[PDB]
Formats: sequence, structure tokens, C-alpha cells
Amino acid sequence: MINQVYQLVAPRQFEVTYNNVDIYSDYVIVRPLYMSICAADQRYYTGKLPMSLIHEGVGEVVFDSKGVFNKGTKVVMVPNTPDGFMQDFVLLNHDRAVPLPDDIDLSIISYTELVTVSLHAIRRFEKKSISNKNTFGIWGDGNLGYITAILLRKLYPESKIYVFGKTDYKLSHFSFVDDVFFINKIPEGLTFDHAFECVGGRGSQSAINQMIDYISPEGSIALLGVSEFPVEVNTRLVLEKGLTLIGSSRSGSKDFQDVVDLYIQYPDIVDKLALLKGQEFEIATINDLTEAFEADLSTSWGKTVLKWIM
Amino acid sequence: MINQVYQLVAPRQFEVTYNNVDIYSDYVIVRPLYMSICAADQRYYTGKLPMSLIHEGVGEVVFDSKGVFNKGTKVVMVPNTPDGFMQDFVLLNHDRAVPLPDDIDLSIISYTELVTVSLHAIRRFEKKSISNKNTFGIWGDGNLGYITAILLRKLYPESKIYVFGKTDYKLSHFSFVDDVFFINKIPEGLTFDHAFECVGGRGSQSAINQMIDYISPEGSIALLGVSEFPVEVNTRLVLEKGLTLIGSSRSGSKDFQDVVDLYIQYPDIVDKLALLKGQEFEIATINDLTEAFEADLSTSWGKTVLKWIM
Repeated sequence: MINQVYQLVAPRQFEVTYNNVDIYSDYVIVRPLYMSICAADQRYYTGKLPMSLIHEGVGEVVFDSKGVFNKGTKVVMVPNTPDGFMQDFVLLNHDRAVPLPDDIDLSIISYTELVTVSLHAIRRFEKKSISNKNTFGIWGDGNLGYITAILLRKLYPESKIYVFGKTDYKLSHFSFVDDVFFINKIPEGLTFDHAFECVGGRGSQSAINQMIDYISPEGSIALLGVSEFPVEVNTRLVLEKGLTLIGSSRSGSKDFQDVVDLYIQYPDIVDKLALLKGQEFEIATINDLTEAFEADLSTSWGKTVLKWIM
Repeated sequence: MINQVYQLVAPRQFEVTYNNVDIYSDYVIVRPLYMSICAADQRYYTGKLPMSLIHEGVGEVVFDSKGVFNKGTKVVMVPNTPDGFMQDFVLLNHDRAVPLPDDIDLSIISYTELVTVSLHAIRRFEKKSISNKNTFGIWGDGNLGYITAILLRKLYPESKIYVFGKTDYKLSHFSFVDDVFFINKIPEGLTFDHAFECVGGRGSQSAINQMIDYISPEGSIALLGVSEFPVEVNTRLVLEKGLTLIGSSRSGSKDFQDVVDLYIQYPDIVDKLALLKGQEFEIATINDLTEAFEADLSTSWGKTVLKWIM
């Protein structure tokens, strides 16, 4: 069987290559159905030169030679922890494909990787150490901040949550949060014992510095924002306050299974996650990809989803 | 009763003031016997202008109106967690003075605060999480690095310890360590799961960056070096590796009691700590203080101890 792989050959330039696919291999052959563009894929799109791009998606099983998943089973695809999804067929190990419930909105299950990242970070805090009596802080009014707020509220129901961001636009989407602040306007006496840093790039430095100042002593901080650079950190205060800083990144197949199991538990999560769904595009040519990527560039809030009909 | 307080009134300038002391107060009146100059006191000596300086010391109880400690009991003095010891009498709460065994070298028990700092840092790692099967790294071939190596070896006997420093002079004092390295010459494939950052100032940044690189994934790092400044930190790697960074500073009275209880357990500690004892000075005038402080400035390795005979 022949597989068409849609690779990025140059910034703002896609081209199709071919490779052979063994139906009777120990993998599970999957056709991607919906996928979502990620910031990391946008870095490459604009600026290992030939490669496939998307790595968050869900699809249907068209073949499973080992006979584990029946044909047509809708499954969320886990990528490799250290080749993308823009192709006619994706081959996964049987532990790298998580079955979904029979009826579910796939267009928003596409960005389940962000939820796994968020849930992984949350589980970095010992579950036995955190109750509904703690108080959480979240820097970042974007997708990670939103998903993290959702997860904390659903699974720490009686807890208190504060969100710190930069724009009224993005912060209005946080209604289930106990209170919402600007980084420009933080009141004195505000306190919390656990905090999540969901801001990237150069802004992560400012985020980290603020949560160092405002966090309660002996508090813990989970880092999520990628800097791809060094950031100045005030270590004197981490010492004086006894702060524990935990960095957490790539998630595991367990995080995907747990997130799926949570979709089953609180379908409220799927409905709240829908508010992250920005613009959607049906992809049937290459032109549809260039247009879709230009749109995710111009996108203010939320994720861009692609409907794979190649 | 009249107390003479020897304060620093100007950089390189001491002067004596007076204040009244109530023998019959709820405190315990203590005459300091031996004390040791600390880097923090040297910052002020050279460059809250009027204040007393030394904060690590041991002395004898001359009065205890509440009747808890008998007169002459030799006790290690705990300072206040957020006024110094260069005075004829020091008043402590009954929980701020730890009794010592009857026969012990006081000239080296003077710098028990460094041991409490080190032990506090070690206990930041959950004791149930660390066995004699772990492998420790220590940046810094100075006093904190030496004390930390001592404590780890005594209480994690079958564990492995590596020390990283800058000078052959200081690193030769580490013989009980499994192996000793330069920061200039670190071999590939070197690995460890828990690490201690015992370097201060601008050098802490380099230390932190190195232990970020070489530490095993999911490893923990205890920060001890004070920077009094920001330091660039590579957060991308803390994320990719899942590193947990714990800052730990001022110790508690529990740390002093535990350190004392350890002196009782392994008197080997007191003998190894003696190798830190640099130059000793009998202080009977102000001139003896200026000379002593100039000497702790010129000191390469170890602590400077003062014999209080004012």
C-alpha cells in the first residue's frame, strides 16, 4: 500500500512524497480525521528541513493486523515522546492509540495533547498533598491556562483558583475561576500555595518572577512554559521561601488514557474545551493547508482544527 | 546589670554601646565563649548602619531566671530566623539555646549554623525517597560543600557522592567522597539522581547550569547558594528532564537539636568538622576584632573562630 506524506520542504511550502505501508505489520494503520496546528508546528512553518508537521490529532483505525482494534474505531493518536500526522495513514503501536467513546465531538478531541500536558503538570503535585482546601494560581490567559483552569476546577471542586493574564479578551473566558487578575493590577495580600506557569518565551521570565514574589512560603510551582532560552530567576527568594519548582513537559500514554477516562467522567470537560475551538478548515488540497496555517497565525484565542479529507 | 554591645558603626570601625539586662526575665542569659565570622558579617564589615555582627556561636549559661538550664551549661545559641552575638551577654529564649555534651570541642561547635543549613537542605529531600542506593552530586569545594559531603556520607553510608569544585587545594579535603571533579574536567557518562548547589554569588549561575545539564532525568536539586541577584536559568531543560528544584535557607531550632544529636551519634562528625577550623583569635580588645576580620578576609579555606574573652 502507498502512503502520501505531506511534508514541509520550505517555510511556507508543502510538497507530497510517498512511502510504503505494510498492512500486515505489528502496527495499527490509522487515517487521521481531525488534527490541530500547534505553536511548535508554526515555528517551522515560518522560521531536519524535510518533515511532517502536525502532532496532535484523532483518527479512525482502517487496519489492525494484530487484531486489537476493530476497524473504524475512533482513536486519539499519541505521538513519539522524543514524524508527523499530515499523511494519508499514520502507523501507531497498539499502546500509542487510545480508543474514544462512541459518540463524541472529535473536532475538539483533536487537541487532547494540551490536556495531557496540563494533566501531567497537575499530577506532578503529589495527589495526596493537594486537597480541595488548597488555592491555585495560574499565569497565562491562553490555551494552557484555560485547560489548566478547567482541569483543576473539575477535579479539585471545592478548591480556589486565580488566573493572571494580560488581555480582557482572553481572561473573559475564565468564568469558573474564583477570581481573575491582570498582571498589571494585582492586589496586596493575595496568596496561594500552588501555582502553574503556563506562559512561554520571554514572558515566562516575567511570569516566574511574579509567582516567586506572590506565592506563599514553602509553596510549589509547576513550570509549563517553554522558553527556548535562559530566563533570569530570583533564586534568593526561592531560598528564603523554600519554594519547590517542578518542570514538566512531554506527556505519556497514561496521560492520554487518563484524559480520555476523564472525558467519560465529566463530559463537561468536552463542552468547556469546545470554547477553545477557533477556526476549522477542511483540507483537501495543499492550498487548504497554506490558508489554514496563515489563519492559525492570525488567530488571537484558541486552537485551529483541520478536517482531514485528503 | 549592664551589657556591653560591640557594634559596627562604620565599615572597618567598631564601637561599644551599653544596654540594660534583666537577670530575672523569662530569657536565659548566656555569655558567648566561641563564635565564627560568617560571609554575611563580612559583607557589612567592608561593603541598619549600627548593629552587632556575629550570628554563629556557642556559650555558657550564666543565669536562667526561669530555672531551666543550670548555670555553666555549655549551649549552642540559635539566632533569630528573620541583633548579634558580639556582646558580653546574649539573651535567648529557652527554645533558642541547645545544650551540648559535657566534653566537646567548642571552638568547632561554634560554626554549627552551617551544619544546620546543610542538614536542613538534606532533609528537604523526603527521607523516605532517598536511600543508600542514590548518588549525590555537590557543586562547591568550600565550607558548605565540605559539610554537606560529611553529612551525606555519615547518614547515607552506602550511597555514592561526587564533588565538583574549582581548586585542587580545596578539593583535596574531600577524601571520604567517592570521586572528585573539576568543573573544567567532567567526564561523559557521569550521572547522579540528587544534587546540592553550595556555591554563591555569580558562580551559582554556572553551578546551576551545569547540574541542569548533567543530572539524571526526573532528578531533584536542592539550592543553597545565595545569589543576591538574578541568575540565568535554562528552564527548557528543567521541563524536558522533569527536574524538581527546591530552595532551602534559614534553619530551625529542630535543625540545631538534630545536629547536636548527631554530634552525639557520630563524634566522627566533630573530628571531620575540625578540618574546617581555620585561624583562631582571642578577642580581648577592639583591635583584636579588626585583626580577626582582616584575617577571615585573607582566609582561603575554612572558618575563622573567635575566642570571646572580653
